[PDB]
Order: sequence, then C-alpha cells, then structure tokens
Amino acid sequence: AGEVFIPTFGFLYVAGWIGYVGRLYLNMVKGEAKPTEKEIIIDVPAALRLTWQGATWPVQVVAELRANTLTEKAENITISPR
Amino acid sequence: MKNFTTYLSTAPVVALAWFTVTAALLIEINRFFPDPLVFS
Amino acid sequence: RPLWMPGATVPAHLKGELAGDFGFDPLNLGKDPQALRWYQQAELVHGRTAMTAVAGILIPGLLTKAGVLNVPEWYEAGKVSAEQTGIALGPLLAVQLFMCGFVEGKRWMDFLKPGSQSEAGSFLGFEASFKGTDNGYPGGPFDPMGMCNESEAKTKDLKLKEIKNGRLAMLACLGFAAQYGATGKGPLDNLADHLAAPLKTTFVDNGISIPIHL
Amino acid sequence: AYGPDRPLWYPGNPAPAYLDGTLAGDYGFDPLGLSSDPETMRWMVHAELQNARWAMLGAAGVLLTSIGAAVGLPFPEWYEAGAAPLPSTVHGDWSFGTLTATMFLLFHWAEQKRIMDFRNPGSQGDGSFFGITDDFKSKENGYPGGRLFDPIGFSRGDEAMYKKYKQNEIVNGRLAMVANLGFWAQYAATGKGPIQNLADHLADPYHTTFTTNGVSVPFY
Amino acid sequence: ANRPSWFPGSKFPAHLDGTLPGDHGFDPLSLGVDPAKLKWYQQAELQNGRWAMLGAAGILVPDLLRAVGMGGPAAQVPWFEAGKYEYFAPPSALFASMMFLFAFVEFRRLQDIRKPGSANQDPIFTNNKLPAGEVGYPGGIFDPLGYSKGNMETLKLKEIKNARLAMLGFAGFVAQYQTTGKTPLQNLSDHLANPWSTTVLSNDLAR
Amino acid sequence: RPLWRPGSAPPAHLNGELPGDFGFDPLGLGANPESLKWFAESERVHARWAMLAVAGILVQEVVKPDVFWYDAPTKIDLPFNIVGLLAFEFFAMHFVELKRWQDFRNPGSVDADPLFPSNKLAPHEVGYPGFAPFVPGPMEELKVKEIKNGRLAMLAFIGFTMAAQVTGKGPLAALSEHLADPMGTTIFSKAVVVPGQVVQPECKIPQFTDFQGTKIFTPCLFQGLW
Ligand code: CLA
Ligand SMILES: CC1=C[C@H](O)CC(C)(C)[C@H]1/C=C/C(C)=C/C=C/C(C)=C/C=C/C=C(C)/C=C/C=C(C)/C=C/C1=C(C)C[C@H](O)CC1(C)C
Ligand SMILES: CC1=C[C@H](O)CC(C)(C)[C@H]1/C=C/C(C)=C/C=C/C(C)=C/C=C/C=C(C)/C=C/C=C(C)/C=C/C1=C(C)C[C@H](O)CC1(C)C
Ligand SMILES: CCCCCCCCCCCCC/C=C/[C@H](O)[C@H](N)CO
Repeated sequence: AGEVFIPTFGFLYVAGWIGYVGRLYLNMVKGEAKPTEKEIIIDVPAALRLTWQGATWPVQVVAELRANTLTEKAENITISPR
Repeated sequence: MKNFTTYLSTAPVVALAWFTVTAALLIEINRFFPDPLVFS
Repeated sequence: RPLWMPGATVPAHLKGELAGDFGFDPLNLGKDPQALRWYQQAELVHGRTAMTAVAGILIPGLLTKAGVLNVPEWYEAGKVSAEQTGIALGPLLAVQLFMCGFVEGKRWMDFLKPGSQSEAGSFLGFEASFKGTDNGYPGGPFDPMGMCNESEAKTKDLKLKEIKNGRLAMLACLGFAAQYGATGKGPLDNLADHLAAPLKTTFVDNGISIPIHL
Repeated sequence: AYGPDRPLWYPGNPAPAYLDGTLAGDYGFDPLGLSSDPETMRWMVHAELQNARWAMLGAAGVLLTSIGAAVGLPFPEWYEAGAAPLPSTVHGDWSFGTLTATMFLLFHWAEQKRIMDFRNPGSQGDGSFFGITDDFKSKENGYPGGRLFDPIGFSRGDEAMYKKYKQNEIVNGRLAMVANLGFWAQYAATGKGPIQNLADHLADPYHTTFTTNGVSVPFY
Repeated sequence: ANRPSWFPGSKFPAHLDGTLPGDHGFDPLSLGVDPAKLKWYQQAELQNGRWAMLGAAGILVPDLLRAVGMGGPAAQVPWFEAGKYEYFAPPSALFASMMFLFAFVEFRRLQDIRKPGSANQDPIFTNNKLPAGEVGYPGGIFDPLGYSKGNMETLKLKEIKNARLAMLGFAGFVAQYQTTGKTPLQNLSDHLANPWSTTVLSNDLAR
Repeated sequence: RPLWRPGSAPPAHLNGELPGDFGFDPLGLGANPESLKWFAESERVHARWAMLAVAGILVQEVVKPDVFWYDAPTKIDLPFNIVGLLAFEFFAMHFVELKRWQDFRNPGSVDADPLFPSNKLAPHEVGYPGFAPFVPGPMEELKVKEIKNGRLAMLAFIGFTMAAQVTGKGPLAALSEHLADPMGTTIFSKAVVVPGQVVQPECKIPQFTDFQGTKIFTPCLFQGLW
C-alpha cells in the first residue's frame, strides 16, 4: 500500500487543500472594492488567514455540495453561441 | 513602509517567496530523509 | 462567556446556545446552520462513544492493575476475546454492522426529518418513544430516570458536563492510541513511568514523536 | 528624550515625523524608515521592550557567572555553561529534550497572553485566569503594569519617576543588547569570555586591543 | 455581628446567608453557590455525616474494647481486617442483603427530597405515619425520645458540628492507616509517646 | 522635620505622618500610597524581629560564648526534634500572622478574642496591636524610638551576618578583634579591589553545614562580589 496507493490520497488532500484555499480567497476579494488589484498585489495578511482554513477542506467542500453552493446556476454562466 | 510592504506583496515577489520556502522544504526533507521512493 | 482562548474573537454563528459554546470555530467549519446542526449531533455521538470506550479501557485496566479483574490490554483484548469466544472476525463484525446500521438509520432519518420516527404505525408499539427532543438528545426511552426534566438549568448543566467530559474522553482515546503507538505500553504504564521520573519521560524522549536526525 | 527638543542621533539632521519624542529613549533614529507605519512603530516598540529586557537579564548572568569564575568560585563561563550537567529534581532527573519542551511550553502560554492583550487590550483581564483582571491589563504597550508586574508601584506612583524610569530601562536595555553582541564577538575572536577580556585589557592595555587578536583585523 | 466565621475577619459568602444550620460561611470553591445544589449538597452533608458518625464510633469503639480486652476476638480484629473476619455468611451475601434493605429506606427517603412530605406514612399500616418535618429531619418514630421539642435549633447545630468532625475523623483513620498501616488508637499512642517526633512530617520523611 | 540629608527636599509622598519620617525615598519606592502603607507594616515588623534577634545574638554570646550564633542550631541540643519544633512553630506563627495580616487587610476585624468574645482589644492603629500595659513617655515619641532603634538593629543584624562570614566569630569577638588592631581589621584592611587586582575576604562559612546527618547548604552572601 505504501507504493502509489497511500501516496495517492496524500497528494489529493494537499491538491484539494491548495485549490480550496485559492477559491476561498478569490470569492473574498470578489466584491471587495477593485477585486482585480488584489490578484496582482496579493493581500498577504488575508491570504495567510485562509491557508489553514483549507486543512478541513473535505468537510467544508461536502457541506457545500449538500447545500448547493459549490457550483453556480447554469443561468448565470455566460456560454459561447452554439 | 506601508508602500514597501505593498511592493513585497505584488504577485512576482509573493510567488518568489512562496516557491523558495516550498523548494527549500523539499530540499531539507530529502537532506535528512534521503531516497524517499516508498512511504514504507 | 468562557472562551477556548481569552481574547479570541468569537465567530458569529457560535452564539452561546449549544452546550460548550466557547466560540471555537477558527476554520469557520460550522458557518452553515445545517452543517453546525449535523456537526453538533456528530460531536455528541463522538463524545458519548469515546466516554463509553475510555471507561472500558481505563476502568477495567485500573482494576486489573489492582488485582480485581484480569481484562487484557485494550490493544490485545480483541484477539484474547476472539480466541476466547471463538466467533470469527467476519461474522462478528457483519452482525454488528447490521444492528448499528439499523439504529443509525432511524437516528439519521430523524435528523433529515425531525421527530419522524414516531410515525403512526411504524415500530409496532414504540414509535411514540421514537420522537426525540432537540438535536442530539433523544429524551424518552433514553434518559429514563428523567434527569433532563428536573429544571431548565439542570438540563443546561448536565449538558455542559456531557460535552466537556466527552471532548476530554475523545482526546483521551487519541492519547491512548498515540501513547501505545510510541511508548508500546498501556495508558496506566505510561502515567506510572512518567510519575517515576517526570522530567525524563515525556513525548520528546520516546523516539517516535520527534525523529531527531540532526 | 520625552521632549520636542530632545537630544537627537545626528545633531543637525531633523528627526522623523513618526518619532515625536514621547516614546521612551526617542532620539529620532530610523534612517531606513523601518517604523514609517504607526502600527509598525507599536510592534517595533514592543519588540524592543522585549529584546532589551531579555538582553538585560542575559547580560546580568554572563557578568555574574563570569565574575564568579574569575574570583575562583566554581562557575562555568557563559560559553560552556550549557554542557554543564543539568541538576537533579525532587520529582526526578532533568532531560535536555524535556527541558527544551518545558521551556517552550511555559513560554507559549505567557507569550500568547502578552500578544493577545497587545492585539486586544484588556483581553487577558477578563477574570478568566483565576479572577486576575486589572493585574492582567496593560498600562502601555510594553508596560504591563499591575500588582503582579509592578508590585512596588513605580508606575502607580509619581509619573515623572515612572517616565524617568522608562528612559533608564530603554537606554540600559539598548546598552545590554550592544554589550551582548560584544560578549559573543569577543568570544568568537579571543575565545576567553568577558571579565577575562576586561582583565587582559587592564594588564596590557596598549598591546591587548581588538586589532591584536587574529580574527578582528585579518592582515594585522 | 452575624454567625461564627470559619476564619474570623473574613467576609461571609453571599449565598451563605445563615439560613442553613452550621452556616459558618465556608464555601471557598463556591461549590454550593447554586441554591438548587445548595439544597442537595446540604442533605448530602447530613447523610454523609450521620453515616460517618456511626463509622467513627464503629472503628474507635471496637478498638477501644480490644485495647481494654473487654472486646471479644471480634474486637481483636482490626477494622481494616473485619472484612476478611468470618461471621456466618460470605462477604457477598451480607452486601447483597444490605443492598435490598438499603434500596427501600433510600428510595423512601428520596421521595421526601423530591416531593417534600410525601413519604411520611406506613405503607402496610395506614394508621402509622410520621409528623411533618424538615427534609433531612424525619422526626416522629425517628425521634422516639421526643427530643424534637427541647431546643431543636441548638441540638441541630450540635449535629452538624459533630458530623463534620466525625467526617474528618473517618478521613484521618483511612489516611493514617494508608500511611502508618495501624489502627487509629495505635497511631494515637505512638504520638502520645514521642509527640515531638511522631508528626506526619517525621513519619513521611522516614518513609 | 529632620531629614536623612540636611538641605535635601523630602519626596511629595512623604508629607510626614508615619512615625520616623525623614523624607528618605531616593528611588521613590513608596510612591504608591497603598504600597507605602504595606512597606510601613514591613518596616515595623522587620525592625521588631531584628531588635529581638540582635539582642538575642549578643546575649547568647555573653551567657554561652562557646556556641556561635551562625551555627547555633547545629551546636545546640534541641529539647524536641526539629521536625516537631518546626511543625509547632509553623502553626503557631501561621495563626498570629493570619490574624495580624487580617487587621491590615480589614482594620478592626480581628480585634477580639475568638475563643472568648468577652475579651476584645480596644480600637487601635494598624501596626500597633494595643498591647501597651506600660508606655514610658509620649506614644509618638516612643514610636520614633521604636523605629529608630529598629532601623539601627536591622542594620546591626546584616553587620552580624557579614562579619560572621568575613571573620568566623560573633559580634563581641569581632568588635574585640577590631579594638585590638583598629587600623588593621577594617574591611579595607582585609579586602581591596584595584583596577587590576581583586582581594576578597575568605568565606569562613562551609558551603554546606551538615546538621544531624543532613548537610545544610550555608552559602556566603554573594561571596563572588566582595
Ligand atoms: C485557486 C487556483 C486554482 C484552482 C483552484 C484551479 C482549479 C482547477 N483548474 Mg486551474 N489554473 C490556475 C489556478 C487554479 N486552478 C492558474 C493560475 C492557471 C494558469 C497557469 C490555471 C490553468 C488551468 C488550465 C489550463 C486548466 C486548469 C484546470 C483546472 C480544473 C482541473 C482540476 C486541476 O487539476 O487543477 C488544474 C490546475 C492547473 C492545470 C494549473 C494551476 C495550478 C496552480 C499552481 C494552482 C493555483 C494556485 C493559486 C496561485 C493559489 C492562490 C492562493 C491565493 C491566496 C493567492 C480545476 C477545477 C483544467 C480544467 O479546466 O479542467 C476542466 C485545465 O485545463 N487550470
Ligand atoms: C442517559 C442515561 C439515563 C438516565 O438519565 C440516567 C443515567 C443512566 C445516569 C444516564 C446515563 C449516562 C451515561 C452513560 C453517562 C456516561 C458517562 C461517561 C462514561 C463519561 C466518561 C468520561 C471519560 C473521560 C473524560 C476520559 C478520561 C481519560 C483521560 C483524561 C486519559 C488520560 C491519559 C492519556 C490520554 C494517555 C496516558 O498514557 C494515560 C492518561 C494520563 C491516563
Ligand atoms: C464544605 C466545602 C466548601 C468549599 O467550597 C470546598 C471544600 C473545602 C472542598 C468543601 C469541603 C468538603 C469536605 C471536607 C467534605 C468531607 C466529607 C467527608 C470526609 C465525609 C466522610 C464520610 C465517611 C463516612 C460516610 C464513613 C463511613 C464508614 C462506614 C459506613 C463503616 C465503616 C466500618 C466500621 C464502622 C468498622 C468495620 O469493622 C468495618 C467498616 C464497616 C468498613
Ligand atoms: C482546586 C482548584 C481551585 C482553584 C481556585 C478556585 C477556582 C478558580 C476558578 C477561576 C474562575 C474565575 C475566578 C473567579 C471569578 C468570579 O468569581 C466570577 N465567577 C467571574 O467573574
């Protein structure tokens, strides 16, 4: 199990951790004044207050699936003309 | 200092820092625990 | 209100209401009201299970180390009982899963729809008892001696005693596992060895807690 | 200090705006504008009121143990007073690993309360710790006055004496910090430890300088 | 200008006003701040005390008779050894019988802590019944010598004080036996021989 | 008001009400009024204990000149075991100290016989219990004599201890040694620290003095800074 198997989950946990923390920050700067100027000059303070929040990302991600908040409504996403 | 810290927060500077820490961590890990092929 | 840390900023969704609300949600996990409700039930279940388990690992041990019983170590009783009873692991576990699954199913649906198990006609004669009072508090068949019916402040005391004792028991179980994982001995053994030379027998001087190579 | 016309660092050069002169030992000395931010000033002031205080205790030790070792009294010099065997205890014998862990554990508790009050003033004074309230309050940043931290009542007494005392602390602390670099740099050049270096310099003052020590001046 | 203080010169705890018998204002850990709990805790002092008065008179007495020699081989058995001493039935049977007996008296008494004045009545004999009494003080048949008229107040402040002393006494007997490993009278005699060197400190230092 | 240094100015906190006030607070210790009140109790208690001690040390040298006051405990046969004597001493002192302190905490609370309420000490000032069967002269005059005598005694004790560490004898023996060679027994004549040299007086006190089989650590006060 130590080969590939166990290592698989290890990456998945950190991978989802990185992704979840990123979306947490993105969705906080969205709304805040000029959200485009907090992507170039990163708010290191708030970015450092969201890193540990991704430790229990699996618990929070599921709670969002079982609440319909992880994804967006299909009638609010712009789509290319068919 | 408010505006120097603003510069040290810009994407290029923050990425340079984050990566250096991550790289050094992996280097130091292999330095003390070398040849990590399997999780045993 | 007492807080997990003096000066710590209380979240917002943790308004003093749940038993043990010390304002500890650093990673804002219980932000969702529904999530908080399920987590509340999950906590109570975890604490109650741990309390009835650490009592089955410490109590039986303290009496074995006092000559009263002969119960084996918690990390060895499983095999001793298996060879003692003779029941195969597979069959023993499967039966347990089915029984636990049924009781969990009823509690699960009662959360999904509060006070639903008391459906007229469901459990032959007993459905009424299967009503429930508040989230993780199925008053009625449970709590028979009616200790949570005295006043509205004996409930709030007996409920802070369940949570603080549970949280402690839950951490105690984690400790016992880690203690044996590193020390390789029973919990009492670890405590006795520590009290012997308190300043020379800690997690630091175990060899596994901190693999000091440098 | 404690004045708009307080003596400055480079007579002539004007003092920084953030350095008004109120802060203890203010001489308008921030060439690289490190404390340009007001919040940075508060943190830097607290940090200085932390390094200097520890430095002062550390200097008192390197000087008392050294004075002892020179007079003859069995005292290991600051540099070799770590390999010295740890003393036993009624509870049991001391282990380096446990000693370090216990030292950090205790420090974490105190540091948390100190920083928490620094971030949230009066936060510790909530009777949470055994009812201690005002004693856990902070008279000023870096000044945790009370009946547990200022027992004699210098702060509670004459403010002029308190203010004067505040200047003494800052000046003495800055000196101790500089002195400490000495104790370390004189060791990492002479290899003898202070009070032996003071004794050598007072026996041949002209031929016992930093220049003649091998490490300081490489060519000489 | 109030009740005696456990430590003269100290203020009385707010919850401890003086209504309770023996209310010398002593609750440093604020254990009985809750009035509802103060009510339970009060009854528990009485029961724990009354039972310890009998326990102290159940250890000192047998040893006293044993010391005088008046006590039989039974008294010659130390209290911390009476358990092994044989009688007629094994230790288990005695405990089980006392349990069933206790269940009736205990539950009947509880009916009074829970609904005050709802147990005073002979179940077998409707005619027989105890008169009204404070929860904790049964009276009636429980006071055959009829001392419930002659200064109940100071006879009650006599009980709590004796009870508290008897409770500390049973603590001393166990603690002394826990360390000295001897009967209470033996420890007392060891003291009255060299009292300036048989103090707990000297004994524990020797240990 | 007489001042410790004629021509000096007494600190504001020392307006002068406490007996024996001489405007002496160079470091401004009793700046806090409550702190000064405590220090005042400390000064009187220290003086009274020191006054009894200094006198005892001198007497125990006129009567029994053999036993040295410093090592008297190890040179005297206690009628009772130290453990027993210490035990009784602890409870005895603990009781008086508690009642003594309670008065300072809440004045006029412990001013009564707890065993016999009939007995009750009359109203009194803190630091002055009320035991004044005989007062030879004005109370304040005697108060000043008590504090001046006490302050002198406290200084004398430190002198007794330090002299007992530099020399190895008591106060009377040391004074005689001075009276014999006055210009060659002074501290200057026995210890000199020059910018290059360090002559410190030998510590005549064994680092550890065994007592009844238990070696008791007896350190020479800051032997390193003499
Ligand atoms: C918060 C940052 C973030 C997150 C959560 C995601 C998430 C996702 N990306 Mg994406 N991406 C990102 C940044 C991010 N990306 C950036 C910066 C780039 C430009 C290089 C891309 C370019 C990219 C491409 C081309 C594709 C995706 C795709 C995907 C999806 C496939 C899952 C996967 O394996 O990841 C994939 C991630 C990558 C391939 C590269 C991104 C990896 C970086 C290192 C993570 C970002 C870290 C961020 C800087 C942290 C910010 C923290 C904040 C405090 C500053 C997934 C949902 C795939 C897709 O669309 O699926 C349908 C795909 O085709 N991404
Ligand atoms: C419902 C009902 C009904 C009616 O009402 C009546 C009644 C019957 C009464 C009820 C019942 C109830 C119950 C069941 C309860 C339970 C409880 C418990 C068991 C707790 C525990 C609890 C438990 C707990 C806390 C635990 C604890 C533990 C601990 C701390 C431990 C510690 C440790 C560690 C880690 C490790 C080492 O090496 C050792 C030590 C050091 C030792
Ligand atoms: C009030 C307060 C308040 C604050 O807040 C806090 C604090 C301070 C903590 C508190 C205090 C408390 C206390 C002290 C308590 C105590 C108790 C006791 C001791 C009891 C006894 C108790 C005791 C008791 C019952 C006793 C019992 C006994 C018995 C039955 C019997 C025994 C015996 C005898 C006869 C003899 C034989 O041969 C054997 C036997 C059979 C074995
Ligand atoms: C055996 C341990 C006893 C510990 C000493 C007494 C318990 C200390 C508990 C501290 C709780 C806060 C201290 C007192 C607070 C006040 O009385 C109010 N309850 C809180 O404002």
